[PDB]
Amino acid sequence: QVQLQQPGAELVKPGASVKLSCKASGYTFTSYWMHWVKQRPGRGLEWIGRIDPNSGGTKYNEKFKSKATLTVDKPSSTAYMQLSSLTSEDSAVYYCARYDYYGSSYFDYWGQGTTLTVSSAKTTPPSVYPLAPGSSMVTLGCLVKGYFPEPVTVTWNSGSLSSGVHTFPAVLQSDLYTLSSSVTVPSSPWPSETVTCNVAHPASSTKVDKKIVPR
Amino acid sequence: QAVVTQESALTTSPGETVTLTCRSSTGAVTTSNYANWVQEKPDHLFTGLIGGTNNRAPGVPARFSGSLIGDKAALTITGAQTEDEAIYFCALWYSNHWVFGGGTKLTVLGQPKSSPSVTLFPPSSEELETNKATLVCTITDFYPGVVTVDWKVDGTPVTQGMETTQPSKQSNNKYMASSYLTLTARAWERHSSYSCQVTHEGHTVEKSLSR
Repeated sequence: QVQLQQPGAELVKPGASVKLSCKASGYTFTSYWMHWVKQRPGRGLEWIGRIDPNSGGTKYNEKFKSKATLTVDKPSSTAYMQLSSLTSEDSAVYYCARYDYYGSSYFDYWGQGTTLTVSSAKTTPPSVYPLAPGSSMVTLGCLVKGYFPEPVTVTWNSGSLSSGVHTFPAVLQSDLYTLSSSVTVPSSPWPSETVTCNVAHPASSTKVDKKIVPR
Repeated sequence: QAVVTQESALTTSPGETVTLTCRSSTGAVTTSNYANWVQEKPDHLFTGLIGGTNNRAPGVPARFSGSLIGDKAALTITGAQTEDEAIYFCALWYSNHWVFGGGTKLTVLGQPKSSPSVTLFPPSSEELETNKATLVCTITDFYPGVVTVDWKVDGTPVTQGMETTQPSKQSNNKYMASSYLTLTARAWERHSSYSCQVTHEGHTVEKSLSR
């Protein structure tokens, strides 16, 4: 029952710092080294550095030498990593991993990574725009652009339409997210029968309905 | 100051034997590089498989073994299973730091290959009223889950302006992804032919719009 616990997400403003935690349980903190890794989704993993929990001794990736600081709190069995002078670009998943240093040399157990999002934006409601084609089954879609924070819920015909619905992952585009959703309806329903997409955005308490009409 | 290289994607069938490799840009990989193999399943789920070249982490099936083949570290899956479909990353030690490879996306055919369904939408008009234009290219139901999306404005490969999400697993176990090409109301009105080209398990699909 080896476990490395990391908080799931963290929101910070640019120029500040964050102290990410990694609580270890089910093993003797001490017999293992703790490593930190950066995962930019769409790029590999980049090793940040390690810490020995016994002496507190660290080794860094020269690249991070000035962006990260590793620390340990032996008593509470937790590794920490501070990231300073944050900017949009530090957004990514940061994992903590254990390394069997005195034994077989593997990074056996990993924490679930903390998603760090660095952004200057404030709750910002989406701008839903309708995606009708240009030219049997037809695909319609909705663009939910420049909203913040995450998430938004997209529904077609208020739920009636649940088959052939694809809702894509959002992308952080200038401190703001963008996401789109599509539904494939037979060619007979549309445009005969109205297709309407519904976007709900909690943080900002918005609900927008947008009908997909040809154009 | 060393670059670990791995195959980009590999496709196999349940029951086969498949080998992934890990190459170092500085020289042959040796036992002092302590090759590690890590697996990433969906949901940011990491587990260690092998360490110190050939030590299998405890509770990792025996179908997994590591070794050095030639001048590189290798991971062999003997009797690949459907469950092994994931991203495998290798890590190499270099006297003072670790360098991770780019990872290999491995697909263990659990259903027949399926071509993507691509659709390109034009910037809507309410959006052209913002002095902005975004062409959305949606790609769904493809398997294996790996694609290449290339945009071409007026015959010319756009190279800036595009963003492509990472393949996400749908319910049926096929994947999806969308790519965005953001222009300005103006860039929009300038050029005349837009096209979203999707490359999947060797066939290409081009969906073009005409303004």
